[PDB]
This record gives sequence, structure tokens and C-alpha cells, in this order.
Amino acid sequence: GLDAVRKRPGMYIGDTDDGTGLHHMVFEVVDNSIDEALAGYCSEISITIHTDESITVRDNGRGIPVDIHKEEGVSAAEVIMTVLGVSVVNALSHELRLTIRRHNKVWEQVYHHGVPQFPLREVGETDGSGTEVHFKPSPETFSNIHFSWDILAKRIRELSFLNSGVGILLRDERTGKEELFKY
Ligand SMILES: Cc1[nH]c(C(=O)Nc2nc3c(O[C@@H](C)c4ccccc4)cc(C(=O)O)cc3s2)c(Cl)c1Cl
Repeated sequence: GLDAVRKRPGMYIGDTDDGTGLHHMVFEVVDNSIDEALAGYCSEISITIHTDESITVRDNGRGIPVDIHKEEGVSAAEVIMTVLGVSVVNALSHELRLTIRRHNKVWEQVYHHGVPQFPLREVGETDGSGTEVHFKPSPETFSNIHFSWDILAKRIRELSFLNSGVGILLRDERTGKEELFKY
């Protein structure tokens, strides 16, 4: 059902031309990290605007489970990222890299337009826990792929205001501007 999203993206994400939907791609990934905060697992969220106009969102939560899911026969993480949520962002990204830190292991999966390049795979060790999503918006969906500091800042000011416990770091690599927002 990522096909449905790719076919009619306006209906899932918002306007693909005026910047509204492009920024909502970020809002949606961040909202998943806020869920992890609200559940009590996440105190810190990092959002980075890369020089190539891609986005990294990183949290210090539990990390999405990696265990094979009985029904699909793939990792729970893959299910979450591919089956209609964040799976919309995946569908509308030409490239998305998921990195999970969980039970002292680093796991990654790369998708193209939501299709996994490979099954979730072990790549390192870690003493941290949490979830990192890097995505590159598809230029077949979006025109004028240019993120706005002001738009993401406003959203984070909202999230920070409404969730006084969470520390949210915005970094713009294009300008080097950073700000930690925490009420
Ligand atoms: C950037 C970012 N961070 C997260 C994120 O941390 N989410 C986590 N979800 C869980 C969790 O529920 C899974 C099985 C689930 C998620 C959504 C819908 C249905 C099911 C279970 C557990 C657990 O049992 O330990 C941990 C996590 S962490 C997402 Cl999603 C995104 Cl995007």
C-alpha cells in the first residue's frame, strides 16, 4: 500500500510543491519520537538539516524492535516502515536509512521509495538505545526541495512548549545554526 501513497502523495502528506508537505515529512518522523518521549523512554530528540537538503531525526528511546514479526517474516522495524504513519515518509523518500540502537547492537535498513534494499542488518555495537531516520525526499514527488529553519524551528518551539520534559536539538548544517529547545 506504499504504491497508493506514491500514486496520490498530496492526499497523505500535503501539497508537494509549496513546501507544506516537504516539512510535514519531518513533522511526522518527529511525532514518532515524541510518542517515545510521552511513553517515558525518550528525553532527547535531534533534528538535522543536511547540506544536501536531507533530514536526520534521532531519539534516545527504546529503539524500534528488530525481532522477526511472525506474520510478515521480516523485522518489526521493516513492518513499521513499510506497512500502512512514518511509512508515508518512507514511501515519499527516494532514500531512507533507518539505524536502531537496541540491546547493545546497531541495526540498519535502507529503503528506496519505501522498498527495502536489504533486510534489517547488524552493523556495529553500542551502549546507547534509540532510533535514527535519515531521509532524502523523492524529487519525483516534491518540487523545490528546500527545508526552512523557520518552519522546523516553529514546530519544535510548539513541541517543546507542549512537552516541557523533552530536549529537542535543531541543527542546520547549511548555516551551522543550532538551538536546543527545552521549556
Ligand atoms: C524516529 C522514530 N522513533 C520511533 C520509535 O522509537 N518508536 C518505537 N516504537 C516502539 C515499539 O512499538 C512498535 C512495535 C510500534 C511502533 C509504531 C506502531 C506500532 C508499533 C515498541 C518498543 C518496545 O517494545 O521496546 C520500542 C519502540 S521504539 C519511530 Cl517509529 C520513529 Cl520513526
